[PDB]
Amino acid sequence: APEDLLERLLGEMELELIELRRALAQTIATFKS
Amino acid sequence: TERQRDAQQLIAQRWYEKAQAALDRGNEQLAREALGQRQSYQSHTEALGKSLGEQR
Amino acid sequence: TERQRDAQQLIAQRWYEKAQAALDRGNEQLAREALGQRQSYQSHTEALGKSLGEQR
Amino acid sequence: ALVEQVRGQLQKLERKYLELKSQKNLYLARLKSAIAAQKIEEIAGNLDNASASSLF
Amino acid sequence: ALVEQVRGQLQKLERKYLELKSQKNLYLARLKSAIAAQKIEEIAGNLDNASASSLF
Amino acid sequence: ERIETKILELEAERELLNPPPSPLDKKFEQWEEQQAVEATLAAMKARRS
Repeated sequence: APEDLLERLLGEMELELIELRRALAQTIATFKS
Repeated sequence: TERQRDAQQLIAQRWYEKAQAALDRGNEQLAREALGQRQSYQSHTEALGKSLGEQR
Repeated sequence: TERQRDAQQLIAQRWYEKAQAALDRGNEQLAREALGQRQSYQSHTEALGKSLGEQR
Repeated sequence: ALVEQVRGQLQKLERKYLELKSQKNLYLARLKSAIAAQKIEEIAGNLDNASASSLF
Repeated sequence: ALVEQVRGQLQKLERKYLELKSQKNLYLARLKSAIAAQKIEEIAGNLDNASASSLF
Repeated sequence: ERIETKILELEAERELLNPPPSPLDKKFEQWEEQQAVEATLAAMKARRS
């Protein structure tokens, strides 16, 4: 069912896209430190 | 929403009275802080005024 | 999709007001950054405008 | 001499330890960004005539 | 000498204890503010086209 | 020391979430404020001088 994959794939894109946001937090923190 | 607009307008109106008397005697220096303070209220008035038209 | 077009148009319109006042008094230098900024929004408008016709 | 000589090693070594730790997080952060933020593009730009995820 | 030497340690140490305690509450207060007052923004500015809580 | 790292993280963990005004729109916001506070002010300066 390819149509369901669209939900699955775009879910993964959001699962790790936010994690990138978390990673950015560490980098900016070191700049302040 | 309408009740808030006039209230904020009155606060500016009250400061407008002091602003009206701020320059009285030529005390322009004091009016600078009063007028500079009022704009913090005028922006809210316009924001609510525009939003009021949308709800109509 | 239509809701996004006007919103981006309004942002350009808002910058258009500042752009309209950007050159007011002859401050052409400042308008350069404002106008240069708006084009980043106009391109989206045309892209959505063209796409809107396709969906019709 | 021994107590003076040995202390110098501890002081110099102690400074270096924290110096390495600072770079440890920095390289780790870059690795996380370039590995996590990278993976999305292999999900979006999949093998296709226009790299449109290959499903469209 | 011992009674004089030992007393100096107690006097100096006693002063330091309360000094640390003062900073303890201060850092705790900042932690509470930056952790409690912080959490609201993740409730208001949720992931959305305009960060309007994502529900509007 | 470790506590300060946590505070630094949180204060910076969300500044991106609510980005501050850019130096341009801040310059405009300030210039518009400067203008407003010196142009509406100028309007009030000449309106009821």
